[PDB]
Amino acid sequence: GSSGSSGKLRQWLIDQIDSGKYPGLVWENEEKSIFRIPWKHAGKQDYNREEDAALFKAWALFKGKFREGIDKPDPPTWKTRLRCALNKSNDFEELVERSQLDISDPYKVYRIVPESGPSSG
Repeated sequence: GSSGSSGKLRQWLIDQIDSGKYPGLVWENEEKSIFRIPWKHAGKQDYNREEDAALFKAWALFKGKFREGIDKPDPPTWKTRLRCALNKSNDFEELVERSQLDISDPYKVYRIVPESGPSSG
């Protein structure tokens, strides 16, 4: 809020969804507990990367320090970094059950598991 003293994904990410700045990223519910992330794969080079890494870029720049313009950017690092954290986060649940990657617009659903929440069930 005031200053990014302690960086983190749990909140950071949530902030991105609530803000609704990036497309696809929307809260399936009002409680802002469950959301959906757009999972696509172009591969092309001429295609626009900025957008593809619109959210990923922020993640890194936020957590670490990426030199924009001087240091050569690498989507792999960003995607891998986040993609990995998403799963690494034990406070996150896999809603793949509802996830739809076989439709017009593919996306992966996830549930933010709290601390005082029932691990099992």
